[PDB]
Amino acid sequence: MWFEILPGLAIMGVCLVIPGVSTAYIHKFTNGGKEKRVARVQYQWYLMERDRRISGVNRYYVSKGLE
Amino acid sequence: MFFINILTLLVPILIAMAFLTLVERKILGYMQLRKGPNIVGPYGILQPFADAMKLFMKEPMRPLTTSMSLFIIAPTLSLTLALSLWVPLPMPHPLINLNLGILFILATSSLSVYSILWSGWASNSKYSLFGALRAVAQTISYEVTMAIILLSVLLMNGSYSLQTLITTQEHMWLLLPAWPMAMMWFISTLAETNRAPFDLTEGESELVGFNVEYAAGPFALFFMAEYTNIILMNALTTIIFLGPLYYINLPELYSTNFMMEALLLSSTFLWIRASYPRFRYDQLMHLLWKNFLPLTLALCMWHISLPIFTAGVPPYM
Amino acid sequence: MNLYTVIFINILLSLTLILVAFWLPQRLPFSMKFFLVAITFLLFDLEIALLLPLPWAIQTIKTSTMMIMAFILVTILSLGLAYEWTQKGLEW
Amino acid sequence: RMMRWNQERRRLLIEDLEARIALMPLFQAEKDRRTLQILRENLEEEAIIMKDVPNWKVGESVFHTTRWVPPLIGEMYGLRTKEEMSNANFGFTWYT
Amino acid sequence: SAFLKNAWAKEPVLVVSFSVWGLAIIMPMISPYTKYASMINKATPYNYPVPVRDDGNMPDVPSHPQDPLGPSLDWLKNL
Amino acid sequence: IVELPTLEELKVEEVKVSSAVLKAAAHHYGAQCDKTNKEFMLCRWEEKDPRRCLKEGKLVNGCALNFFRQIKSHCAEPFTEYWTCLDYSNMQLFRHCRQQQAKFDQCVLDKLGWVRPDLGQLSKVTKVKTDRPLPENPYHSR
Repeated sequence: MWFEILPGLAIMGVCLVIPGVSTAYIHKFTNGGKEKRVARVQYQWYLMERDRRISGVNRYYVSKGLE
Repeated sequence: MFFINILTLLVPILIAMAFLTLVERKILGYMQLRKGPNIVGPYGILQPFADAMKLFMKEPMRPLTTSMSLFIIAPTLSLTLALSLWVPLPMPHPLINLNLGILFILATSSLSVYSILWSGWASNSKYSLFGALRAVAQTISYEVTMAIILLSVLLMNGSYSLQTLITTQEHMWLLLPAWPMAMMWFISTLAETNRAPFDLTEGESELVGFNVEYAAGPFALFFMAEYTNIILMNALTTIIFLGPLYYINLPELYSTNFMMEALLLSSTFLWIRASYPRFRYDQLMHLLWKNFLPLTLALCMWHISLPIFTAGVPPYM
Repeated sequence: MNLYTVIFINILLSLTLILVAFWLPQRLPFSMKFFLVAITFLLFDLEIALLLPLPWAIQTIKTSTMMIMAFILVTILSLGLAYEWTQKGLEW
Repeated sequence: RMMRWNQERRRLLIEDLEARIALMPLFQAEKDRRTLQILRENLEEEAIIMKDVPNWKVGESVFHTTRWVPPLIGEMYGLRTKEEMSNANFGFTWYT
Repeated sequence: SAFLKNAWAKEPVLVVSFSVWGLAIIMPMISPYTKYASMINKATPYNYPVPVRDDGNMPDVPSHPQDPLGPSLDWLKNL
Repeated sequence: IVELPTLEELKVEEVKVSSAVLKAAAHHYGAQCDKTNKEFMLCRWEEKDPRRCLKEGKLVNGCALNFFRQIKSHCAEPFTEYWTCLDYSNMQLFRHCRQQQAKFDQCVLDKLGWVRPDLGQLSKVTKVKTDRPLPENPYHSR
């Protein structure tokens, strides 16, 4: 019966969600719980870099009004 | 961590490649009143790993008349480009997001036509050269409409970055609009992966050309490449035209639906293969240059006009 | 760099396979049609290029000129196709 | 729907471009302030190394005009941290 | 006309193909929104708007962004 | 020589807050502090030499600093919630956070009275008159 084709599809599927969940949590871990900034245009890289200089060395650390 | 991510994208995809083969050998089976492979392993799950090991062990044969590089470069290039094109894909977050992402996918696909050309010249037997020349032609032709169909899309997306479409398709799939091209993207995706309705690249009844002189490890690498592509192109359909629901709070329902739509459209080309006879070489090009290219070029203009007079010019960025 | 890292793993994975694959085991076909296609292909491929900047050009303040230009390009090439059809070309 | 969605998006495109428009003046004051510092800091080191140099003023515009001239990224960091240099040159392309 | 008919039923792609070619060559000419594209895109502010000195001889320029003077995009709003 | 200004001459306080924070309040900073901002900018453009317009620049940071101190005094909690949600997004897009935005914007219209500038009305060119003489011979043309 067709249901036997499912085992194979399942294994494919599980192996196609891993990548999307993986890439989207190894980003939120490396960037400090905040989505990796996407610097499409320089302004953004500038702002990002500015952030680095503002604190520690990493941009993800984010200083606030209390600074 | 980046490597971890590199591994998370390539290893799973490769495993998915393997099981697609199994799934192709069971869905085609049940459609043809047969169980398909279930005896090796449980329900045939170990079947893809089994022939992989048989293929690598069997002696790779270097024909007396064969280049030894345009022969080994060709499968390496085929696997390298196909696995590479999974690098910049929104799921929803891309591993390496590139501002000109779709141009990367179009360019990387284009390079695979060489592998066919190089393998055909390398074999130095008539069946291989005739097959390669027709093949390169098919692939290249189905690139000209393939590219124009994307340019129509982009102009309604605003950018070349595949990441933008997740924000373009937050209210409706790009199938509703632009369905006429989806179909034409789907048929072109069927040609570029040399799948059935368009499998003349390597017709079996016709020239049993691409892998004629390729056995064991070289056979496998292209082989792997084709199937990974089979997925990738289907996945590009599932981002560009069928936009999976995106919620910024939970990113995986995007990937969960990406999983569901990709599998169904991957299932569709499996279903297409069993259902249709293969087109003639000229019948194939007759479709693209006569039936599709005039439709695509005109609908291309409609997609430069729809934005302007409907005051809908898309926001860059 | 991030891309370079990914790509070299990509080549490495493929070279690894072929290497194991080779290590674990231990004249005149010509039709102008084919050449003609290749040519047409680039004439179309070049046009694809002149059409690729259209996403950035959409945002151009002119707009009228943009479309007037783009429509002329698509129409003149399509006529090229038209004559290709009319002539034996595209009739293999 | 596409017409309405992109019109909404375009309004948003306007709402955030203006947000930087407002933030730019501060950045301009900051950039310049920091830029000059890099030039000057390089002057200190410049003098330190050019003093021994025979009859070589510490620094002189290769261009005789007295107009203010932006320094090349190469001038600003060439003698600074090589890593800093690299970041400026190929940093954005490699992004993050 | 008659061929047109058969053409609609035989070789029914070109017909559609041309039809679109034209409809895209017409809608822009006749539409209540075509004008907006050159405006909506014109308005989008990408490059900083540099302020002019106040000779004090200009009543048109708004002295402050929020002033009741100057350009407005309420046309963009409620579009 | 180069007459590059000295460090002590260019050592002034700055906001030094995460890009997001500036962004979150940007719309109101473009509002409460453009009088001086513009001036610095007009100085900057017409007198191509930044070195010449440095002073105006110190005024810029300062005006903003208090802008922040006032925010710190009132509706600070709101602002804190708005920036944190705004920062999480990768492009720090404004529309993901509108509920948090409404609070702070509403509050500053109760406590500080300041107003969020309507779509536009910040892009429009401004007229600011400055004592600094319209630099003649900018470009130091010969």
